[PDB]
Amino acid sequence: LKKGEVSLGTSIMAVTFKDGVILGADSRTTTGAYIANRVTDKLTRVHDKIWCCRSGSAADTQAIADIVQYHLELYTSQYGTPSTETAASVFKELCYENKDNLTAGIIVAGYDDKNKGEVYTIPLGGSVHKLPYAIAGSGSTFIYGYCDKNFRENMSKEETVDFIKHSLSQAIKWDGSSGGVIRMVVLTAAGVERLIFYPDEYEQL
Amino acid sequence: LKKGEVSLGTSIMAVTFKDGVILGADSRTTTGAYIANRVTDKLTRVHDKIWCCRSGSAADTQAIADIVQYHLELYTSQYGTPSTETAASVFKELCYENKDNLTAGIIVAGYDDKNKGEVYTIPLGGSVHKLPYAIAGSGSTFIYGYCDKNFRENMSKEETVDFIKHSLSQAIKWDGSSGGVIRMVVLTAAGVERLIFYPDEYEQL
Amino acid sequence: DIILGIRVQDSVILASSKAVTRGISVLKDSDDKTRQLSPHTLMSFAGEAGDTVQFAEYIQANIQLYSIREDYELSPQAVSSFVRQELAKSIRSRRPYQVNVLIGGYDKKKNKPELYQIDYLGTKVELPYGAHGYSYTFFLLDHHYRPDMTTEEGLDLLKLCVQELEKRMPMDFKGVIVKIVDKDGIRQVDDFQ
Amino acid sequence: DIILGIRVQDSVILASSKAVTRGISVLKDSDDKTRQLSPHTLMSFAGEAGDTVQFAEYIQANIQLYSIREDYELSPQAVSSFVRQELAKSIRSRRPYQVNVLIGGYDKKKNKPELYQIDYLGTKVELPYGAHGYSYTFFLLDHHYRPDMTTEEGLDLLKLCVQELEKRMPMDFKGVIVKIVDKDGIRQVDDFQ
Amino acid sequence: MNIVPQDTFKSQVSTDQDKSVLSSAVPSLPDTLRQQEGGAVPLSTQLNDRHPLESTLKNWETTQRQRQMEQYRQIFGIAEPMKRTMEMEIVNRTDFNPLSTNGSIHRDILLNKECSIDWEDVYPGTMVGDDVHSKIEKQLGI
Amino acid sequence: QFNPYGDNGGTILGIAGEDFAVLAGDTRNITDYSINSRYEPKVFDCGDNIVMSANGFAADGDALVKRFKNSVKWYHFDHNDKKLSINSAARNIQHLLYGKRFFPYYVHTIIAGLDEDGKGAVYSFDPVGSYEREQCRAGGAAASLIMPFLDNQVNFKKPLKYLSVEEVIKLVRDSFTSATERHIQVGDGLEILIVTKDGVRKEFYELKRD
Amino acid sequence: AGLSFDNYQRNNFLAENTTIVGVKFNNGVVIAADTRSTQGPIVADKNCAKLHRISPKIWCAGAGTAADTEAVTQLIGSNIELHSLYTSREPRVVSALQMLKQHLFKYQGHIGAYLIVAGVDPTGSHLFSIHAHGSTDVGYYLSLGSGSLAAMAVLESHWKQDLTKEEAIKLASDAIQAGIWNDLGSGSNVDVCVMEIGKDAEYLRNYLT
Amino acid sequence: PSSINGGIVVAMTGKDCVAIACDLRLGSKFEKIFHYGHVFLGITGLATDVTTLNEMFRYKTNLYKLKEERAIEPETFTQLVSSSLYERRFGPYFVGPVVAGINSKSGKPFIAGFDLIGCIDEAKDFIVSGTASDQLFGMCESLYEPNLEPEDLFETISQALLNAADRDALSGWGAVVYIIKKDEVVKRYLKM
Amino acid sequence: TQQPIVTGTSVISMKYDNGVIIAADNLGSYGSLLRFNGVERLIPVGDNTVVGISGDISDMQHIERLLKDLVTENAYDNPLADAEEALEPSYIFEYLATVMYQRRSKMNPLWNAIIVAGVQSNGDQFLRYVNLLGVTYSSPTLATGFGAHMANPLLRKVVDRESDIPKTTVQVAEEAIVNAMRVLYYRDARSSRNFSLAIIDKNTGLTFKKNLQVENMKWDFAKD
Amino acid sequence: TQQPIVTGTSVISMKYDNGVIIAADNLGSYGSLLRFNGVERLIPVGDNTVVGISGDISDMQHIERLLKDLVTENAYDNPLADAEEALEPSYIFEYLATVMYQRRSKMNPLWNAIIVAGVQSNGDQFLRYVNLLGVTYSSPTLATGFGAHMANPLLRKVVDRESDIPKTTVQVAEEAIVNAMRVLYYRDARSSRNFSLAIIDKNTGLTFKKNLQVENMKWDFAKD
Repeated sequence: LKKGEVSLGTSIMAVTFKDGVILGADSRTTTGAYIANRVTDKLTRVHDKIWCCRSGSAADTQAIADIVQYHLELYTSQYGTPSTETAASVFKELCYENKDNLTAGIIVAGYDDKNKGEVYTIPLGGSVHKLPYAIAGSGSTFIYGYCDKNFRENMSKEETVDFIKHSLSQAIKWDGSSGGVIRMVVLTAAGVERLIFYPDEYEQL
Repeated sequence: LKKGEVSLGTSIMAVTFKDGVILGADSRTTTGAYIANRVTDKLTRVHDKIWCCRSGSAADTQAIADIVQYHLELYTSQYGTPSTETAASVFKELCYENKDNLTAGIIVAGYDDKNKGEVYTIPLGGSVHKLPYAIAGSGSTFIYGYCDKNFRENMSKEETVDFIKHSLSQAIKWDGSSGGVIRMVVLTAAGVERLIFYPDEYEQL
Repeated sequence: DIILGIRVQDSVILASSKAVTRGISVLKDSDDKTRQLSPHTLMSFAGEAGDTVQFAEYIQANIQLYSIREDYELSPQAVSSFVRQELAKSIRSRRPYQVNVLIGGYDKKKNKPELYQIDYLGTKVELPYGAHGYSYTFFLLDHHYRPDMTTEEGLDLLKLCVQELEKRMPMDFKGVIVKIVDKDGIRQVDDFQ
Repeated sequence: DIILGIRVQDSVILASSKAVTRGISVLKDSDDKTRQLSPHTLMSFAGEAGDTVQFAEYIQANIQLYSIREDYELSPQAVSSFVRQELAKSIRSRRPYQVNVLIGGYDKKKNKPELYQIDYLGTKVELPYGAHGYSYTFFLLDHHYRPDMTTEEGLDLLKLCVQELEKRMPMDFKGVIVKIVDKDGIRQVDDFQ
Repeated sequence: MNIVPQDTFKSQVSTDQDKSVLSSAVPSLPDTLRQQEGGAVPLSTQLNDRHPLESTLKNWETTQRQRQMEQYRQIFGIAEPMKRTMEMEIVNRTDFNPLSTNGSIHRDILLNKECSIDWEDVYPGTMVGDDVHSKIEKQLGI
Repeated sequence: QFNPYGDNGGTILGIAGEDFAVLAGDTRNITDYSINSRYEPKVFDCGDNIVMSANGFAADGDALVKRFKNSVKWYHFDHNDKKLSINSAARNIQHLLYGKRFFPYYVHTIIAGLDEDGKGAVYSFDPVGSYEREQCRAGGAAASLIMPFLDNQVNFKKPLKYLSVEEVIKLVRDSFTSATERHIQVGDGLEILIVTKDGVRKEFYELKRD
Repeated sequence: AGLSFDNYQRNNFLAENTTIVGVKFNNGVVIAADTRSTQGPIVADKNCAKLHRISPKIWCAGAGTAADTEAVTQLIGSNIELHSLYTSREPRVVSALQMLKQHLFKYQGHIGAYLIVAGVDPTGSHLFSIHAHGSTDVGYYLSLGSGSLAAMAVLESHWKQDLTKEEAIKLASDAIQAGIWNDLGSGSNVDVCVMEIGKDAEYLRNYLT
Repeated sequence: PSSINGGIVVAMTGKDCVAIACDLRLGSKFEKIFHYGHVFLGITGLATDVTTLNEMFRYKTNLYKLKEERAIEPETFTQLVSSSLYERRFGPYFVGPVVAGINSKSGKPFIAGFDLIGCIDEAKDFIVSGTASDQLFGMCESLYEPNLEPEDLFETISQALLNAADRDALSGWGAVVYIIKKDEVVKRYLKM
Repeated sequence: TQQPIVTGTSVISMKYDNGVIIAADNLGSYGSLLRFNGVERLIPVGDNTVVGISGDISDMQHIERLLKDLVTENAYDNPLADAEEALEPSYIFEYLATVMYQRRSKMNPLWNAIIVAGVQSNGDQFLRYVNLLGVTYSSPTLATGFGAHMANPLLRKVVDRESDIPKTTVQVAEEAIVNAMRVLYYRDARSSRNFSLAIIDKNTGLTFKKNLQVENMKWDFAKD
Repeated sequence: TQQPIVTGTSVISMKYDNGVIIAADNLGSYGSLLRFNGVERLIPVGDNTVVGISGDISDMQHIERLLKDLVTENAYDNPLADAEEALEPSYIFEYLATVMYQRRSKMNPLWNAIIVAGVQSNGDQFLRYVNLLGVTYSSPTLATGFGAHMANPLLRKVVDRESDIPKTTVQVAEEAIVNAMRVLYYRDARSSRNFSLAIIDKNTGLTFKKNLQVENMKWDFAKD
């Protein structure tokens, strides 16, 4: 929103599956038509099994994410591991109370022993929505139909990986602001698993 | 482009298949948020087996289509049935030479004994592109990925009908300017076949 | 530019400021804001730059052509109507320009003086007295005007108006040239306003 | 509002127009655009509406407080420096307002007259003569000024400047009030300019 | 293949652009008296502040006719537009009615406007030079 | 920039009698060309035999009436339940309106009641507090139609001083019926509050609903 | 020739210083309107005829600039009459639609006329909507004006394919009545015109009140 | 003295008669009501446009009488005024015209008003033109009654003009009133 | 605030003889994109009040938080918080209208249109409307947005005056509401086929129906 | 014209000892949408000229029509239209530059940047640039758009002056062009992986390569 400010023209996906949740994104940061960074990491960790992706102003979202991570450390010092709902509530409060001065949107993916993997989306404005899966960014508009035709509840890990890979490959194909590699984080009861896929792999899907 | 002018926020598809071509569209015409006409017919016939769909200004596209139909009648009086390429060239000339005063985009679907079914797209500006299939309108942006994942060359008639129905159902689902019934025209060597599908049918796909 | 006019019982008195262009110092002894349309019809004009002079010279040329062609003189009413028509025509396809004209004449068919005023939009009004350019002389005219005033009383009223105008203007206001139209034609009062 | 000032060999002469606000007709006989800062330091001011009067009265109050506190009189240089500081301060957080001040005094420690001019941005210049509000008196001052001129010659030059000003202004310019600051204090020239 | 008229703006100006009203004393300057436009109308004022639809309306019929001729050239050949233009030129050239302004019946038949009415038909519309001889001079080019 | 003002155009009329006062208003609440409601009263009894109406932007008028009534409550608490006179109420309303000098209420206010001598009194207010006592005043969209009707009917023609309550009510009803016939924003209903020594009485009449 | 552009610059310098419905039924078409004419908030006329006659069996009703609507309707009516005399045939609604569309497109939306056109010709019954910029549309039931939303709600409530003449008249009257009650722009009366195939057109002035 | 723009025009219908009245300026010529045999036209607004319209309509009515060999009727004149106004679609005159008269063959009174581009408003009761007073329309509405005699109609329209003038500019206001019957036209001045 | 981003279209409501009925669709739009399906816009407060909200979704969630906090604070140290000291529809509306006007006066408005419906403890029906400007009004039928232009004319044909209220049964009012929702789905481009409805009756209490769909759609005459 | 809608990004070119090399990608963008894949932006004219066009696609097709008409008009009645009266690169560039400047002067410009490359009949290399303003210039290396900021620095390291031209073989120049295209695909968001290349040599004539893809991409260090 601010003049001469870095924006986030990304492609973000978060999918809930039988064993947990998977969060995926591209790795392109652009300034107008010039690609400022083609290997940027967009998967932000705010707790050991609570991760997020950001859209809108880069500075505002980074500040909000830092405050959320500090808040979750304070919470953990008292009551232990927080739930995904608590982190989503903190994100929502920060985004809504500052919506007149900051432009921020957040997709939150979390795992915990009670709820077993959850996805929340906070678009611009500060409202919060809980969904089985969520997409965001400038490249998401091109995959609204495909995802709606290919998502199933309680998919296996490999099926979820394939679904995210295909959807993000299409988003990269049609969106000029999206490109590079595909980065994913898998959050289950076993732990945190990081995955990366290269253009020569997903462009042949 | 003109102030207080009727625009065409439609969903347009044209697919080439084994026996010919199929052109499909929705039936919604809106003024801002109000639906001015929910049963409008968007499949414009400029020759017995040459049809088109229009986007942009409604008045400009209607005038261009009328001039093209008159031109094709003049051509037929001399040399018989025109080819789809000739109609596309006339459309392109009219759109390009008046691009500073008129806002028009045209998808042309045709059949003839020589070329056996062709699709042309003329977006805003007046350039022309020949494609195996084409999508256009405000609702097309939401089905760019899905179509890219589901189009095959030399499909049968039923497979093409299903592909168009699914794609347009998704486009209607996600685009507020698109809705109503789905209307299709099938152009082959056998003749012209008109088809209509109702919301209670395609919404359950 | 300021113009004034008073129609007295037997004549019309027109006073025009002998002003110069701004930014250039000029010495001259001529009334550049008045054209003689006919030997018994005079026109004074005020407004912006050479558009007004072009219009006045065009009107004078047309009226002289009519006088030569018919061997006859148009009445002041017909002259004013023609001027109003031409002024309305001149701004039918362009941005209007500031102009205001006073036409004073002596009709010999009726043997009486007449005075008309036309503004920049082409509105013609027949008035016993009129003025343009003044930011009040109207009250002074109203209190001290009678239809049967002689030429001398009209000149005295004009002098009072000139003094009232000059009491609120700098010394750059050199003076006002005064002309009188009556049954003997058009003459210039070389003595004083 | 127009202000003028000339520093002659033994005194300072300040002339201020006794003007009035627009839209209201006032009959008054006073110098409303001049405040006596100290018995040997006078200030004349010109500019917009009551902001300037507020500033002048504030300056006068501060200087009177200093004089009472120290039982001593500030020199004209110190007074001008204080005025410049206060004027610079007053516009550090607001839109600047039109103001121009001439400070004329007689320093008794040095036994000499002094004249200063401060503009609306707070620029203080020490000048032998100065003016503000005039759209040229500069050439007349340059040609007919000498450092060792007496009070009478300064008054004659001021009269010439007043005549030059009045030759290009309407009769609405009632006149100019003239004051003289010298070793005997501040006096008013009740005769003329 | 134009629909809305294009290239309507003037690219060059001169004081002698209107050849029909040139002054005889100064042939490089126009004759303001015979212009009969009010005497205070410089040509430069006609280059600015025009209604945007005026040029479109003034050149609409000519543009449609040119598009029709181009279509005939593309589909039928050069001969068809050549013949249409020749017929129109012959009809327009031999009509000279200085006391009337209405178009001819044959022109309307050629333009396929026998039973068509527009606002130009409803609204078809001095001291110096508005006589028969001025029209004779303009028609003959003398 | 966000526009905080609106318009809910209505019509009000206040008339002072010899020993009574009347304040009437149409009950139509509209937005642009739509009808929000056909019975939304705009004339209120504020206690101590004072009737008030604030026509224009409805939210501002409601806020002004609420503030005035709360102030009246505190006036009764702090002054041994003293009755608030009409002139004191007018002064309080002037202060309330001028308190928003740089962010004004977008309303025109009329109050009515009985003065100290028992005569009918009506006070009219400008949006920022300038007020005056008047015999009769119409405000709103159809004031320019209602006022000529009363001027033709009454002389300020039987004099207003000798008119009864019923005759004034009939005159108000006839003027509002004519305005309803002529003005699109006037109709549905008319409500009249009458203040006499016995208190405040309400009357309602139907108007054309098209 | 044509509409004049004189005094455009002068006017710039000086400046610097209804419910209409159409319903198809099994053997024809019906058009209906209200009769309230206003000049701002003031009701200028309580009985105004808004239904206009292009041809004996082709009628229309307009909104927008009233003078433009009347002038365009009259010009197209003159053209239709001349064309019918030239061809010695009954005029068709399609021909009037074509003339209106091309005329409105020529002026690039500067003629502010929005029309509903109903008619009967030897090819059948026809109903069309026409926009100022030149776009046209076909429909079985149409509404226009400031009260068009309420009338359209009523039409969507009680419309079906098999409508008799009486049912169509009642439906159009109800739509106009809803626009009358719920819109400040309408309110006085209901004018109807019924065009049935094979019969003369029936013009009912003040059908309701 | 040269400011004459604006003004008001009031037209009313009685029984077999019409009334048309206009405001007139002070003394020390420009009347806004003209007639073309037996049709009266009152024009409010810009004075130059009023003069232009009067001259044009005199031209057209003279030609009409020369061709048709009969005087023009109020309905035909109304249609002519409408078409002439519409000719200047994009450069319209800043005027509000009102037409009054009696049809010779039928005897029916007729009044009408126009907008600046010729839209016709045919009223059975009265027409008010001008923006000098907003309450003038209300006063006319409160004073008008259908089917009045010429004396009663004259009294009503004169009273409306006087009441409008009282609550408006004064010290020189005058009025010109025309009472038109099938065969008699009376012109009166009001100095009140 | 200062701009809407995610919005809901319209809420409609009417009075019948023994209670009130309110309804609203389940869509949250993102401009021309019909982004979020499954947004509940009818908030039940107590056993006797329903609040319908149209407009900005984030501000709607803020209002939901305020309503929940009001319910919680009512029961703070209150033994009979559900028997005789339960919240009334009038109390809730008064609080909400005060909030709306105060935030309008701060140039920091909540971009919503709110309808409060319910039954008072004495059996009287309550139905009132407030918006972002603080404008409040009451009527036997109420609607926001597009509904105000299309649903109200249909609902006023059933209940046109106060005297019509005792003559209207629950079945007739519910049918009218359903037909109005179908018309809105026909003619509103930002509408949804899924909607929720709520009936508040002085005898049967609160009945909340979710997952209602528009049915009996006449998509048959488009073939020709 | 007066606004671009569908556009192509950049064209790059250089001289070597015996000829010229030019290259351009095969993408037509629609803003941020990479809409059309398979747009040919190198137009071969005659047996010795190649014209590369960047910018508006519709204007590019208009220019293609002009070039085809120029070839046809040159052929016409000329017997030796392909032997000794064939079109030269200089003739084509002169015509195109005249058109570009004339349409700039009409305030009706063609929104394109054009590079003409080829070999004259005497064996001299020709490489020149024109744009929508009519600005023309020549250099041993040329590029449009983003390439002008990134391809030119890479190409000038191989051919920095005129004296470097005789020292540069076709293999080195082709490798430099391919590397520049890879860099552009790395750092241009409106670029494509598919591109076409053209070599014009005074001995071997015209070699046109289509369906070339960027290869050997270092997407390996992003793992950490």
